[PDB]
Amino acid sequence: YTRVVWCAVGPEEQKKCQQWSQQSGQNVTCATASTTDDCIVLVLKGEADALNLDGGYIYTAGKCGLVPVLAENRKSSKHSSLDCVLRPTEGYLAVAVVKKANEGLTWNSLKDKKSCHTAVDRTAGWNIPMGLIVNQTGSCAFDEFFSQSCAPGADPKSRLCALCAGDDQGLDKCVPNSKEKYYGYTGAFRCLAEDVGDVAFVKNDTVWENTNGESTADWAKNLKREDFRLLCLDGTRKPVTEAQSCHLAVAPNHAVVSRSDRAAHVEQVLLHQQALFGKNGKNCPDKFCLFKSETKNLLFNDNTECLAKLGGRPTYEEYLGTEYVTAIANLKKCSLEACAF
Ligand SMILES: *[C@@H]1O[C@H](CO)[C@@H](O[C@@H]2O[C@H](CO)[C@@H](O[C@@H]3O[C@H](CO)[C@@H](O[C@@H]4O[C@H](CO)[C@@H](O[C@H]5O[C@H](CO)[C@@H](O[C@@H]6O[C@H](CO)[C@@H](O)[C@H](O)[C@@H]6O)[C@H](O)[C@@H]5O)[C@H](O)[C@@H]4O)[C@H](O)[C@@H]3O)[C@H](O)[C@H]2NC(C)=O)[C@H](O)[C@H]1NC(C)=O
Ligand SMILES: *[C@@H]1O[C@H](CO)[C@@H](O[C@@H]2O[C@H](CO)[C@@H](O[C@H]3O[C@H](CO[C@H]4O[C@H](CO)[C@@H](O)[C@H](O)[C@@H]4O)[C@@H](O[C@@H]4O[C@H](CO)[C@@H](O)[C@H](O)[C@@H]4O)[C@H](O)[C@@H]3O)[C@H](O)[C@H]2NC(C)=O)[C@H](O)[C@H]1NC(C)=O
Ligand SMILES: *[C@@H]1O[C@H](CO)[C@@H](O[C@@H]2O[C@H](CO)[C@@H](O)[C@H](O)[C@H]2NC(C)=O)[C@H](O)[C@H]1NC(C)=O
Ligand SMILES: OC[C@H]1O[C@H](O)[C@H](O)[C@@H](O)[C@@H]1O
Ligand SMILES: [Fe+3]
Ligand SMILES: [Zn+2]
Ligand SMILES: [Zn+2]
Repeated sequence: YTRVVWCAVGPEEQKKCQQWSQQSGQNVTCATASTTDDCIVLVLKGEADALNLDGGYIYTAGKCGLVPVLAENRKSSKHSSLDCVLRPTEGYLAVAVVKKANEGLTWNSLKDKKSCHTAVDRTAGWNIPMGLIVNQTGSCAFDEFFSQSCAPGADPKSRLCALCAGDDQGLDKCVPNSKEKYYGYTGAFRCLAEDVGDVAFVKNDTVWENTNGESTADWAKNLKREDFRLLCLDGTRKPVTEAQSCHLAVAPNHAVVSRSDRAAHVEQVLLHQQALFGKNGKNCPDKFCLFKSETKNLLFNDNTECLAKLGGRPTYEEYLGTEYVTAIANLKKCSLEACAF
């Protein structure tokens, strides 16, 4: 009945889950997979219960029957009275970021540049930006637009993996899990910060979180915001402060998914679990925090205040919204009702 097998992607996430599992008295247990796609398979098979997922993977998962349960919620300034759990989710701002010194570089001079993506099939990293780029260009040749990239999940032998580093040993080049140096929001941003790339497709929170002494991490301590710039679709360039008026799209929050025959029970264990290890949780600061991993967004983005109830008991199409659901479907014409397993 009341035991949840969570699916960790990669070895860094397995160690946070094991610790979570240590402190939960087996209320949560951990399966492990190499890539998000594999984890979705494990949950389909019933060998794992649930996992937190970027909107891009939620669309894959959805075609395969999986259902969103709870969603991540960050610090908000509208909806002050409402408790985090009952508070509506705001989404997040996909942005294209560049280095200020890289003068001249505009959304209209991206062709043949170098790019940093979070991973293939994710929202801010891949689907919005590449979606705009296929539309604007009239061609599915997205593999020929940037000269070199790090798009974790693309063919290791391809130009789309050229700029990825792999792990400390140089192994696992381009793998779509935290072992890649330039995987996910932080890695894609680092990718630009180290001047490995000309542009990084991350979200707004990422720039702020890793700049102005916020990360303390070796590669990020000396980073200042004012050395960065966003690329608007109006061909302009703005400071990281004008995010609301210079973004590519608003992205539906990452959410936990499960099989629907389990959602009721996944939902219950987790609400309890967060009362214990969440932002103001009984045993967070002292013993263990579910929502902290030191700029590494492991299992959950470090900016999650809490996971929140959904309300409108929404399906996956409704959760992602008809706007975004069309964006992906158009883009998948390039690579029409499926379940890719
Ligand atoms: C892109 O992503 C960035 C990073 O994620 C994000 O920046 C982050 O924003 C959040 C909030 O959205 C910041 O957190 C906040 O920081 C402050 C200061 O350290 C914290 O302290 C205060 O918290 C108060 C309690 O919530 C807050 O009250 C708020 O509510 C009151 C009343 O409801 C209201 O206050 C107003 O004050 C007026 C002046 O006297 C007064 O006349 C008026 O009547 C009014 O009541 C405001 O609504 C207020 O927001 C205080 O205002 C303080 O904020 C606070 O708890 C919270 O922790 C993050 O620090 C920040 N990240 C970084 C790295 O700085 C960007 O904003 C994102 N960009 C976009 C476009 O979304
Ligand atoms: C890449 O490029 C493709 C090709 O253009 C693009 O796909 C297209 O996206 C469009 C926008 O997302 C789609 O148009 C949509 O809007 C209409 C209108 O409905 C909306 O407007 C009304 C009034 O303003 C609102 O009240 C309503 O809430 C909607 O927001 C949609 O169809 C409408 O449906 C309503 C139902 O209430 C009817 O009453 C209307 O008469 C009308 O039929 C439509 O379903 C779209 O959501 C367009 O459909 C879509 N084209 C194709 C072939 O799929 C991608 O979005 C681009 N991608 C990226 C990344 O930009
Ligand atoms: C594992 O989960 C169970 C279910 O919530 C917890 O046992 C309940 O905990 C609450 C709070 O202590 C009690 O009020 C209930 O009486 C307990 N029993 C039930 C309802 O079965 C337990 O606390 C969790 N264990 C850990 C270590 O997190
Ligand atoms: O406008 C963006 C919105 O898109 C979707 O409906 C999401 O479910 C919601 O979190 C987000 O606020
Ligand atoms: Fe995302
Ligand atoms: Zn907008
Ligand atoms: Zn509905």
